Amino acid sequence: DKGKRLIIKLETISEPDENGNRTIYYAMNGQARRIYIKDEN
Amino acid sequence: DKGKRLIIKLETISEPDENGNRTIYYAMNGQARRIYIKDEN
Amino acid sequence: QIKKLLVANRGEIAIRIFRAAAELDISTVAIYSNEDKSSLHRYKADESYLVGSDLGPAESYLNIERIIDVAKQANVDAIHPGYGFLSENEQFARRCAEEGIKFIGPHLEHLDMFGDKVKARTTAIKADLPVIPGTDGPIKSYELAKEFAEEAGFPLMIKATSRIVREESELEDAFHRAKSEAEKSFGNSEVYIERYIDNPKHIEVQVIGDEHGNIVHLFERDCSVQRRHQKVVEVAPSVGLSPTLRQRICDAAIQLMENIKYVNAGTVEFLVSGDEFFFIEVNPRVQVEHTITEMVTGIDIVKTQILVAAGADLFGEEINMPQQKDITTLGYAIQCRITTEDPLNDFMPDTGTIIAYRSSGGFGVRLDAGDGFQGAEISPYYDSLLVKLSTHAISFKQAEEEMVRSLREMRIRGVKTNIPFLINVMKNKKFTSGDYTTKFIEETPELFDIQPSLDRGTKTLEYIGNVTINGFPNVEKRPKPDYELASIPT
Amino acid sequence: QKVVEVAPSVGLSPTLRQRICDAAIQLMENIKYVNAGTVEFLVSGDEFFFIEVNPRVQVEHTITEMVTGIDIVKTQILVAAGADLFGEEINMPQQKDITTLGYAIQCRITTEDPLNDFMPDTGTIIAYRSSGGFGVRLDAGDGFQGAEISPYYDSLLVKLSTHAISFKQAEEEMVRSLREMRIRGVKTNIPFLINVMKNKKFTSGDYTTKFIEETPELFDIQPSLDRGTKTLEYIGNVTINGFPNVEKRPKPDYELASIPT
Ligand SMILES: Nc1ncnc2c1ncn2[C@@H]1O[C@H](COP(=O)(O)OP(=O)(O)O)[C@@H](O)[C@H]1O
Repeated sequence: DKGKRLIIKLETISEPDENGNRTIYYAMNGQARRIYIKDEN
Repeated sequence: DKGKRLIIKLETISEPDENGNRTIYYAMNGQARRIYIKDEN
Repeated sequence: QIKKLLVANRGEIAIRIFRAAAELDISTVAIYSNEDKSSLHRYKADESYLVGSDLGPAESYLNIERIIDVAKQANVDAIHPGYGFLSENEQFARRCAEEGIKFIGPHLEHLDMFGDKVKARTTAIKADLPVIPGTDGPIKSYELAKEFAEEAGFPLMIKATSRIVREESELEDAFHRAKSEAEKSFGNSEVYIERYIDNPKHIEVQVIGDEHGNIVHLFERDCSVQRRHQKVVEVAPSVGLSPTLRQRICDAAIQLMENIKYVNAGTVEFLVSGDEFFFIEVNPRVQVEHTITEMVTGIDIVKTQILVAAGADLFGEEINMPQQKDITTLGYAIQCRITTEDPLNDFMPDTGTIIAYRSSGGFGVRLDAGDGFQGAEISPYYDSLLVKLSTHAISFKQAEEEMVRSLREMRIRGVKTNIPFLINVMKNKKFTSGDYTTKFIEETPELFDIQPSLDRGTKTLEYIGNVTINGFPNVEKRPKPDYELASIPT
Repeated sequence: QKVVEVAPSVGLSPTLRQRICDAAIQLMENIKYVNAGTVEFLVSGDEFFFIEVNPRVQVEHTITEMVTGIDIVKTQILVAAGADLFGEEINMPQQKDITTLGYAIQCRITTEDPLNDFMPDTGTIIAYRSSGGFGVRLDAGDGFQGAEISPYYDSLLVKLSTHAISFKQAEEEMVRSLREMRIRGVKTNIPFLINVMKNKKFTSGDYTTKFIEETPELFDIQPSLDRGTKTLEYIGNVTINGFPNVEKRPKPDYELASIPT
């Protein structure tokens, strides 16, 4: 919005796990953050 | 010591940055904790 | 006489004690179950020791002998039980003293006095305090439903010495449940019925005694906002209590305790309807919500407990209590526990890793750390309590506000929390007024008008994420090519 | 420059206070001051000498809020909205009913490396943990996890303030807090502040501005002892640059050992 913005940094994507769910390491507005995403090999 | 003792858990490592340093994501005694290391390859 | 101290507990109250003890230059020792291997309170003492490689975490903090064993191994001068494990248990206090350890607490006779709801009924009456009329002793021998019947007054109840019961023989046949309940969770298994006092305010008084015969009270906490069994929000002092009513309760508090020579901190619990008050129970120990009282008085309750256990006198250069008339509240303070009880889903404790974590601070705000920090894993084994949050201001409005805004500024990701629920409460016209009773939650269905809040951020992180890992349709899947800048005239 | 601020002064006579206040109310009365303001003074025994006015809020306001329970900044705002000091929004008590319960101390956790002569250190904060519990107040500044500290600004990570009926208790707590905070990635002044906080001359109460310059052993420091910090340096060196005379391979999967005691 006006004067509201997101600053996002992608730090790493891990290696997939037992059932193909990678872990994204972000920083977003002075905040460590973790998202889980389904890989399709 | 007697009743002291470290607890370390390694989360990931990041692929090197432009100075060739990698980011280790640690947890030691219930604080997230990150450390830098120049790779030698 | 106390050079080093062990805390027979876990979580926030361990972390609070370690800090008191720290400030007294006293060295600190922590114990932990197998399931608390990575739990914050372990790291907050100087020393810490596993209890038994082989003892179920359920029962690892109630094993009298092993705790004391771990204690002797380390020249502990005192154990602080904290609350709600071995905190009210004479056997433990007895076994402490015998092994030459100072149980930070009242006297064995103050524990036995109060451990029983019947023992503590008599005590209250024999010190001339009002009581809730009830089965003169407990009962056993069955058909124990049919009797106390039609002789007291309409509203009734079955409580269970340490359900409503409106009669119409809803007594014998809501006497099916009892075999698996007051056998397993309660102490000595017994049961006795009570006049149900409707629409009551729940007010408790903080008391402290040295070992020299000096007692004071630190005024009243208002513990009325609760959801079923348990306390949700506490406010001190009670915003909605008349000046005299507050006196009489405070006088009774101190009549009971002066009368059986109480020692250390304990709490007298009352039930308040209109202008009558009644004695519920005593709590021979610190309570979770003592924070509230520290904030409006200035007295450090835990630091004081330790110091009384070391034989300091209330009015001495080291505990330094004001004469009673100088103990005062200044403003109002409020508490609530950030837990992982999910509101949307029948308030389950939730279970996981906390990925992101952020508190509050500034004016009026005090955080007592618990299970919760950035790294942490929360487990299903102990009662979830991430953070105790308390706020404080000259006015109760300013206090509460100060609370919503630090509930709102908070950020805990990876588990669900009660924050949405707590916010609704703090917000409510009923609470804001101060006049509320214990049916506040019954009578407010808006309180569970939780709705999963949108957040532009997380959603966005979840797109970017998808596209980065698994690309976008028609678009030659390839690392994000490097493009030319070209500046946008305007 | 101001390092540590106590309120109210544990060294003033009942009467000095009264005059040092009486004076401030008459200067500001005279010129009809509005919103908030600090009249600084200088005391020497029984006589005192006006030095300064600060027509604004001060860093060390928190100290005064703790001991009186007034929200200076909020009033500041309410006052600008045009609002009776004694009316509804501000509920400020009349002069005769304002008091100071207990004592309260402040200090600014900065990045002034007191070993490189107090040059403000810069860079990325790789661990940040503060504290809390009984009368501790943290006002955040620049310090968070992953925060990025630059040359360009007066460095201040956290404002830390503590309070208590007794000035020793308020001291005992501040020091506890300092020893608890763990701030990594950057140097801080924590070791120096600890040393001030723990000094006989400080905790006493009678101290003058000459306090610091007259106290050599405040700068007595040994660069922090790390069992836990150095070791991580190792565990994540070997993991990447190997170990000279061992198969570069991953940590092999080893039999569980049983260790009779
Ligand atoms: N006879 C009664 N009449 C009305 N309310 C009661 C009565 N007994 C208990 N309560 C309410 O229910 C709550 C639970 O009872 P209590 O015995 O205090 O449980 P706990 O030991 O877990 O505190 C109390 O806090 C009180 O507010």
